[PDB]
Amino acid sequence: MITTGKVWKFGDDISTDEITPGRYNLTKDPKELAKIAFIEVRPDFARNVRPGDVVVAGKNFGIGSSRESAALALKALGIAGVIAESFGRIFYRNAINIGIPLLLGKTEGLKDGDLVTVNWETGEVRKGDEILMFEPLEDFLLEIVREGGILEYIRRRGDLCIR
Amino acid sequence: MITTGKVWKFGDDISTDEITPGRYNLTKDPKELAKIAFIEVRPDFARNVRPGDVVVAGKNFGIGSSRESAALALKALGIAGVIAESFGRIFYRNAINIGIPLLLGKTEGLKDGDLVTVNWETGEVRKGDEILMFEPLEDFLLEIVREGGILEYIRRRGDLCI
Repeated sequence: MITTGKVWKFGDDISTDEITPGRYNLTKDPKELAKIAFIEVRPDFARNVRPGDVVVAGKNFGIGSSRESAALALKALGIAGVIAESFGRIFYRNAINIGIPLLLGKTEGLKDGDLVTVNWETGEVRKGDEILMFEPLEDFLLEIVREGGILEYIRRRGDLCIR
Repeated sequence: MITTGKVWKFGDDISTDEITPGRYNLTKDPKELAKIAFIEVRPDFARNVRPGDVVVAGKNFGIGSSRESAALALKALGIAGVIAESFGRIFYRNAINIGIPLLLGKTEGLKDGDLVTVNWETGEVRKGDEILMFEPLEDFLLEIVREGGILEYIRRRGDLCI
């Protein structure tokens, strides 16, 4: 999976509460959630993000409460995936479950507004004439993302239909 | 004249009618045209294009109707320019007059979604660390484009005497 998009850059310790602050008390509605992703920390994000854009962050991206609405909001917006130095355990989980690709590594070389082409399988990020390498998700996880999330994964496989 | 953006690739014989359907020119608002650019052939283009992006096509880009709306729509969207193997004669003229730079050359090497930095004056297109060369508009034409089209060009360079 290779995508081309704009970098939306964030600092360290972005909490899931900052991803979906006000709307979010659970209204799973992907459409609605898309309207308030990063609504306070980055008011410009929600209305200007386009499919293929990438959320890039520093350390501990997605720490905090276990609200899956954060991952849902990003998915609803067509974000290509998330690149960070490290992720909050719960968010990482929710991103995979929802079907959002993730890359791990130093993000100091990526700035807000940068245009990049990301290969989510190899972790290769092309910026201008340079290439930044990140650790991609292992194959088992890419497979879950490829199917569109863990639920879709087991639905297609048939595990969901127990009887 | 250097821009960086994403390639939106199209094939051969793209008509101006495909760029802006004939049911949309009645407007003195280029922004309105921008909203319907390639609306029927590639619906996500108008909403997803960002200034600096480039339209790349095969041969005969811009044939068909002589209406300027096609070029107007692209410029309104902030499209950096058009790179094609060949252009419809009228579109070429309209592109210049409206104020959009053009590059001529083989485009098989550029794919939809490719990120490119384009030097519209030299024809140098940088894709990653790869360099593709195209034939640019000559300086006189680039000056008209650079100034914003033939009308703005004329306004700034006197000659306002018949």
